[PDB]
Amino acid sequence: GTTRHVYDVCDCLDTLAKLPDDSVQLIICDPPYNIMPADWDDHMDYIGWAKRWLAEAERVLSPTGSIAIFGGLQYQGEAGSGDLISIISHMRQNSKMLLANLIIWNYPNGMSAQRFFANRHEEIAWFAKTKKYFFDLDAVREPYDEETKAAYMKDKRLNPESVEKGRNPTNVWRMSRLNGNSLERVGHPTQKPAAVIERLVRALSHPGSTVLDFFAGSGVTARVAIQEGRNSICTDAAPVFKEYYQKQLTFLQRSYEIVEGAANFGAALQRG
Ligand SMILES: [Cl-]
Ligand SMILES: [Cl-]
Repeated sequence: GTTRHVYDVCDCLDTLAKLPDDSVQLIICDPPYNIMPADWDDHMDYIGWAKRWLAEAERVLSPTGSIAIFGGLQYQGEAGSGDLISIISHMRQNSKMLLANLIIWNYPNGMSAQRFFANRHEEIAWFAKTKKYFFDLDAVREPYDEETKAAYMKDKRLNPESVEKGRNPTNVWRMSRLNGNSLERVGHPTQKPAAVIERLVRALSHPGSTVLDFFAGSGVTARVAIQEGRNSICTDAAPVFKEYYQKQLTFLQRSYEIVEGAANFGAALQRG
């Protein structure tokens, strides 16, 4: 089949307001963790600002849909800022969504530290709209080296089926952060590695379904959606997004259609 991808520079709420209820299958959410100076006109803290798109994110997700929210757990208390805990706490008090998993993204390198343990992790809260959420475990199982599985097939106590399928990747993923010399680089400083996004897309969304990202940043979600046979809608408030997004396409240089303009969101919503 052929997938559709719509993109545009927009404010998250403005994007969400144009999407119908239960219209998207998966949402990739890597939000800012501090509000803007202007936001201080209508809010007194981070969650006050974030609860708006959080509620909307839930509305646009279908019954089988899910949202993956990246965030840290070491927020220090500055006004107007917060972290993944601030979001989870809020969700526990005001949302009916289920916390399916708290995934730990454990990366190999980082800065050193003398007065504490060097930070080597970031979290991913996977919230499912309902208990009927979609989940393709097989699509993300990790294979066993030709020998290790040969030994498991000898062990009659183990289920042959499970052996060939592969292992559950667990809720701790050891994946390398995107390095400065990596070809994936589009210029976005906090660009997430395609590997993490891929795993989320393959396990939490089905082929041909729609993936949404209103904090698209580098547009990695669109690149991964295209590669995995999913439709997508990516918007970012920064005008530089267009440039990144195009750069993101030059890498792709198995048929898809790219469509610019919020007025065309519908193209990526059609189930096909
Ligand atoms: Cl790393
Ligand atoms: Cl990104």
